[PDB]
Amino acid sequence: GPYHIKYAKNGTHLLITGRKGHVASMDWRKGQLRAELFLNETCHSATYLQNEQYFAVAQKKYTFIYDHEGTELHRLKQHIEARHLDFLPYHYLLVTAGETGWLKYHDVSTGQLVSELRTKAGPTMAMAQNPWNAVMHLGHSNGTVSLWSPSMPEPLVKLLSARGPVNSIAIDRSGYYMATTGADRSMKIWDIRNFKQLHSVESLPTPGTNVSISDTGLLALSRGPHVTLWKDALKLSGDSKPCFGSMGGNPHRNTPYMSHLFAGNKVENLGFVPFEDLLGVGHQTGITNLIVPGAGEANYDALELNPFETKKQRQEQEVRTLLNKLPADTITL
Amino acid sequence: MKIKTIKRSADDYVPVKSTQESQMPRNLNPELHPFERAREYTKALNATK
Amino acid sequence: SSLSDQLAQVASNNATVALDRKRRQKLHSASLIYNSKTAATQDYDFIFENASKALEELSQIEPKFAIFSRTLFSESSISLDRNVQTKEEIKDLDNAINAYLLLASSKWYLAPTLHATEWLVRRFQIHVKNTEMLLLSTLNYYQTPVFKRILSIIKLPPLFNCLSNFVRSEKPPTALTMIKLFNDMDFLKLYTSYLDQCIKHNATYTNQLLFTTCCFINVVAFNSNNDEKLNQLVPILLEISAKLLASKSKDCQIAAHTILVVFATALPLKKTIILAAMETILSNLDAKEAKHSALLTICKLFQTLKGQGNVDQLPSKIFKLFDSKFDTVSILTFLDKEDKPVCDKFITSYTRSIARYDRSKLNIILSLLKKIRLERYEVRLIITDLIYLSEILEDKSQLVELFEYFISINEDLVLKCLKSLG
Amino acid sequence: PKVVREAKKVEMTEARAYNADADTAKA
Amino acid sequence: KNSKIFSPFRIIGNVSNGVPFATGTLGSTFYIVTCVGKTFQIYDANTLHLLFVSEKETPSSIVALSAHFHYVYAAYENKVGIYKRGIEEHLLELETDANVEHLCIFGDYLCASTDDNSIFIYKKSDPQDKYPSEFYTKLTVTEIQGGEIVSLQHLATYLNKLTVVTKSNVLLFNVRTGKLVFTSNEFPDQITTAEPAPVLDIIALGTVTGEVIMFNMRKGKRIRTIKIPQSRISSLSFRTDGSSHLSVGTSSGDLIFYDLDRRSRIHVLKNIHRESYGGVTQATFLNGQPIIVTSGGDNSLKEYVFDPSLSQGSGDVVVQPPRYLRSRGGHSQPPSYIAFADSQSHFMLSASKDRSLWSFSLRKDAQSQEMSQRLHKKQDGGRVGGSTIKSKFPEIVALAIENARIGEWENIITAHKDEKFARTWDMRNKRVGRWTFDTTDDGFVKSVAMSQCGNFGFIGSSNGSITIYNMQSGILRKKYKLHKRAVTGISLDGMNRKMVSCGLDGIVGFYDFNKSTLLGKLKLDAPITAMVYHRSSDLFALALDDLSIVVIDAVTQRVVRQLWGHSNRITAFDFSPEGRWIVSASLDSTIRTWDLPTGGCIDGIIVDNVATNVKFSPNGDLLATTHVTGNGICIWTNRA
Amino acid sequence: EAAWIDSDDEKIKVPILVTNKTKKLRTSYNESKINGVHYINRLRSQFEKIYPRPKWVDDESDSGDINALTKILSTTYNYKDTLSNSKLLPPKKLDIVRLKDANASHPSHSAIQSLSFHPSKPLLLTGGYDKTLRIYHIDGKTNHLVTSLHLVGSPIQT
RNA sequence: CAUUGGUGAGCAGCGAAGGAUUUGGUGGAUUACUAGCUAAUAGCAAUCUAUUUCAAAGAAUUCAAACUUGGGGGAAUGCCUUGUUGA
Repeated sequence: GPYHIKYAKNGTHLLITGRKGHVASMDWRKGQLRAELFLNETCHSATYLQNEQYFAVAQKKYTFIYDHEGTELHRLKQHIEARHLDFLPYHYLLVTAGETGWLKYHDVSTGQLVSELRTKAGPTMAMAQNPWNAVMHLGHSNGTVSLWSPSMPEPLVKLLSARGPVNSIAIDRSGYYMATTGADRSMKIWDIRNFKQLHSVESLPTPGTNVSISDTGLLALSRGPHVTLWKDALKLSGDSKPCFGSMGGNPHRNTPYMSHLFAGNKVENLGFVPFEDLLGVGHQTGITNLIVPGAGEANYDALELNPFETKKQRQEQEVRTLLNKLPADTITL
Repeated sequence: MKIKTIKRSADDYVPVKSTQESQMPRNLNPELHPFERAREYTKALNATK
Repeated sequence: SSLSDQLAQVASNNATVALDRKRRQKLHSASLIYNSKTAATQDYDFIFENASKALEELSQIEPKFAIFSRTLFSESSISLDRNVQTKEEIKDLDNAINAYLLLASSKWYLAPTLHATEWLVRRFQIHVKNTEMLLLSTLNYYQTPVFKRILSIIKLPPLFNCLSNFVRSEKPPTALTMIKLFNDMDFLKLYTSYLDQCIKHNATYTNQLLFTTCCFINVVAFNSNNDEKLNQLVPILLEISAKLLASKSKDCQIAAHTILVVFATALPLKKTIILAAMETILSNLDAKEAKHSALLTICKLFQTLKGQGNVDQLPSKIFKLFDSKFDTVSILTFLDKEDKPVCDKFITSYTRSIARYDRSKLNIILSLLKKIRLERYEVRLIITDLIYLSEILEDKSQLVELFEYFISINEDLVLKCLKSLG
Repeated sequence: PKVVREAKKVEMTEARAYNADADTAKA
Repeated sequence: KNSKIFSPFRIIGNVSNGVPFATGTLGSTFYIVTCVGKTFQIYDANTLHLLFVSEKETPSSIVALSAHFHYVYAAYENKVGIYKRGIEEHLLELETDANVEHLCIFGDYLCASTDDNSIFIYKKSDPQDKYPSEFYTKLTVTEIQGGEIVSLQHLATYLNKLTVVTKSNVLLFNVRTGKLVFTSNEFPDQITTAEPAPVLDIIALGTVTGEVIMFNMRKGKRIRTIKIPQSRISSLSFRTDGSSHLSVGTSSGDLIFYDLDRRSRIHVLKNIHRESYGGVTQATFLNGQPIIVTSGGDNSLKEYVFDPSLSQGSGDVVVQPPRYLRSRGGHSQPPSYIAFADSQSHFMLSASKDRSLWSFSLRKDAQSQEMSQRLHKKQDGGRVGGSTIKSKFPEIVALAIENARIGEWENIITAHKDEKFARTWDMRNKRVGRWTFDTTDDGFVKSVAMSQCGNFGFIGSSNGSITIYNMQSGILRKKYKLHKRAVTGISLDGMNRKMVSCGLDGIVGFYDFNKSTLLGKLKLDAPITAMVYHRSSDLFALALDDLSIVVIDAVTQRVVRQLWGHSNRITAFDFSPEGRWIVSASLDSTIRTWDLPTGGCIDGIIVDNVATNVKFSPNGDLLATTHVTGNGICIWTNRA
Repeated sequence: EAAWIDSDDEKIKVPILVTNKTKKLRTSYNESKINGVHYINRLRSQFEKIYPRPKWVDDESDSGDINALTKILSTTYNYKDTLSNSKLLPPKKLDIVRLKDANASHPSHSAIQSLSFHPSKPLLLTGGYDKTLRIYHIDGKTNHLVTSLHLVGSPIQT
């Protein structure tokens, strides 16, 4: 440990990467282990590519692409000291950021570096993709959030959302809200279409390590061993501001929706299971899924993502998604 | 208290008969189908090619 | 624990979820009537239609099957799924299934039972979830082809590990391997619980008792040399015998007689346990066939007793209970038959009981002694008590008729008792 | 094969306990 | 009685003296508090690792132990101490000479029952105070009210009621008002144990004749009766894991488990603890767990666990029998011999009258282990002769250890009582060796020694012959025959050149080991009893029967120092590592330190119990001694 | 119907909101002090939430019979009759212990051709082709030699 | 004649209610023993979260930031630097 967890887009597979280098890919529902690597190395994060067949692991200095059975396919010599990984499913681009302060977009299909951008703000502390428009949000040690596209050498937007390093960034499915946490014990909910700050929970009991937003819109926050959830937090109304306790049962104040305490563990990362009422939590001793009623999207669309997807539907879906890959330069605000 | 969670009937999604096709649920949510303009442009470009 | 071991537990829990098509093909293929290729093509409506007709045929044989038509074989059960059910509902479903397997236990020879149970196997996946109950109810049909089909589609629980060899095998499991299942102490507790449920429900039938008896009897023989393991069997199987004796069914009582008799020969027990056994044997003794087997059982147990008090008189309550169920005339007939089993010790205890408690049968003592030859010491004990009777009880024509009988046969031993006593 | 008897690892689980401090009361 | 060179440090090898241990919960974790003579020790239930030991030894032996969260209450004589992390926080002194017997703490009330049927109630000065200190009132149970108090218990959901359990019957006292709320009906049999059930209003009572009663206090009526004829209940405990189980401990050393729902016996654990030492003094189910912790007077603490049922259905019926999980222990009787295993002070070797040899660790108690007596297969191939029923080797009179060849072959020799051969052990394997050394002259083994190189083992017979074996191959190599009486000491210098022997005939023989020649012979006035050879200085001291210690220089074969002052036999003595002091113990209940350069006694001690062994650590930091009473080893710190 | 009543519990009045653990007892947010009778009933309910009430406590109580055999099994733990009282030895199990060898004290120089115990005294006689009649006092622990008699040129076949 | 080659048939000798070989699981050690959780000068351990919010403090022209590249030759279009044009 500690263990970083990343579920597949359709929620059928779980990818786990321990810090000391234990990487495993498994179908958690049927308990089948697709691959298990015991790399004697420091692994920071891993992500699935277009589907469960391939996944990427950010090791000590280089990122490696692996096969379904765990066979190494490529060593990405260009990506150096990557600490965060993200995959744009519609563009087939793999994104990395780390201690070099360099944002690199890599096309998995053709295997050519689409673009490498210099952030100029030192090491990158957080990363989150805007699923609506595929714009990457990076937090830095100066406390700003920068929006990036592969086709612009300079950031599209710069947002000052903290007085210290931004620990984590979360963006909702609709790409309308953003939630950022900083080392200054503050959580800020943003309106990224109009770039207006909505809420600012100025003082938290301890700095919030991670934030995640579900399909339904639940806001998840982790503070060391604690995991706290809020419902309807992402709204323009002032009453929707998160609070930890209602003062004398005031109806307007928005108390936590759910809470859970991992007694002796520091939470590593949070991931909502895509189409289930579950929240995955990676921690020092392993992984735990918390039952969160109302967390996930009840109604999925089979054309885009299908949890009951067969191999024949998979290899057909792989080609048509590859035929209509969106060009990288299409990415705009 | 009142607890309810997303609950999938496997028979509604995985047919019992081996000869039956699999059900394909459809949700026309825009949030589930991003890049409507970009995707159609590429399909237009592929059709032209 | 390695990650694979933890993932293995996850797979077992989600065995019947039917996540994808390959899982559906495996789960839906399992059948008791059809081969795998044909089974996967079928539909629940096709399966349910046939099962409904089968339940009607079973209903004609036995009205009790008509109840499940409202609950398990309803048209609304077609759209019922267990994975989507809450825990209270699943427990509640299992009780209904377990009750059905009890009723179906005795009709497996009939063809319709195989069709009706196909619905539960396909709809409710009893072969995966309720696997122990299904195996137990069909254990005595092990030579039948139906048991072979069950083994093919079932995953054996840990306690049924010996049957793993015969899963998908041409030869049916041998009768010798059933001793091995019952040899285990954990399995005996499980079978005891199942057999207890049948007795509570009066669902027991002769074929069940016979197979149950042979396995229990053979388990003693296999452990005869190991006295320590025999001791661990006593709490279990004698507790079973008590339950069988309590049952009003005579066939259950006769099985208890068989089980008790083998134990007494296999392992010597306290006379207190033997006397308690009579109290249970005689308390619920009403059937004539049970009455006949009980008397042979009672005679045999006293034969096993080999300690001081071997031939002492029965307790007051015990003797009164025995006489009511076996009047003096019946035992005289029991001794009269030339093929009587060895019962001298019981008659010696019975004879001393008469003198202590009922003087009027003192004439019967004379008839009893002529019919059966008692051993040298046993006659000495009877003489000793009758000598006390003369000192205490008034002299009687029958009482002197007993002494003169001992005068006629072995006069000298009569003097030795008198010399030692007065 | 005879029945397999493994001794599985056991790790303690937290349990709720009644606190006797609520019983005391002052007039 | 106070030494200027030595000060007590702690006791080694003792886990419990037989007083019922106390269990307390901190969060989800549990800990066990066990009594050890005048001190108590706290173990972690998960690992049975020692956590804390009482800072100071109580003036009198502890009688009761109760633990609630961080605080631990220990009762001794007429005083009740309150301890936190082993350090006393407050001492409650009762105002009557009657000694405390039983102790109960519920909420802000502390109840202490003296042997004169008087119950003292102490209350918290403030509601938020951590522990009770203020004296509230005194409640006395008269003979008319009930018999001798068996135990004090508090049932849940009872406001200010104390359930006093007496031999005759049970009583309900309201501590706040000090009035008798309720008196139970008299019981025909004497009550010996009480335990509150996890159910409401019901307390399990154990009688002297194998009867357990589920007495209901609210209804004041019997609910159930378990019968265990010809047995005495010593402990009771309920399973709170969701299974209605009841564990009944007995003075016979057996632990029975009942299924209350099914009215059946799950299993019986036979002879878990010795009947001679009180059997099962305490057996408690850990709250909400399937683990049960058992203790007894045999200096042992064990844990048993119930595994999940193997049947997928009817798990209630198919109950796995309890399995041994972990335990800690020590000698059941005082150690007879001790020795330091290594140059550093890590491990000590101990042997006791209970026919068991132990390796005790000073640095951590968990490392302490018992050396196996499993015998190796004979090299020749013949069947080894012995009783099929397995028995431990006889008591160990002597022991010799070296570490030159540890891990290569046997490196310990031991002598047994009334036995004509010496057994070898292996410290690395912690198991009895594969060689046995015989005297070859029909005499018992009286002395054992080993060369520094670790190759030779010397055996001294009661008939006066010294046989020399090779440790690697166990082949007899040499036999020296000078003494006509028993040889009570053998030693060889570090150089493996000059060998020295002593015997009851009073002569001291000097041999050249390599040349096998008699260098010289020295006669002393009285029979010699023991020998200690200091290899660095080539000096060895001899304990004579005239109550003297005679120091001799092997190089010159002359007496250099003679020590006088002991009033009785010298049980043991040892050299200091620097070779400058000798510490000796005698039957007159004294330990004296002697300064060899000046040849005079510089320090003196008076031990309550005669010290049977004395041993310096090779470092010199510690001095270890064993006493005629007590199962442990007293460790002293060398202030010099 | 409780056998006893305590009046102090009716008069006692306790605050709930002081300690955190007691806070869950409140039926409503407005109430802050309750008498002992209501306080106890709330504690009992909370106690049940921690320890659910089992079957054996409530529905069951102890307060020719068919169940005689079951009762005696519960009472008795050892089901095999003690062999000390019985005079007849068990069929297949022999309780036999070895003692010290008789000839250990004074060994014989040939095979033991015949043995004989003295009818009354505790003596054992040995003989062989060594032509010696050795008598031992068999006690089971020492077995010392009472006497010997060498018969020159007289082998002892019996 | 020799096998320090295999496979067997048997003695002498050893020899206490049997002996020999292999193996699954768990427990204790493998560093030297000061107890669990939290928002931690104290609470909790049955948690509170119906006081948990306010106030105070807190923003370097460092407005710098790949110390992180296998070698040789280039780099249309990109990217970096420098100037330049028009707003």
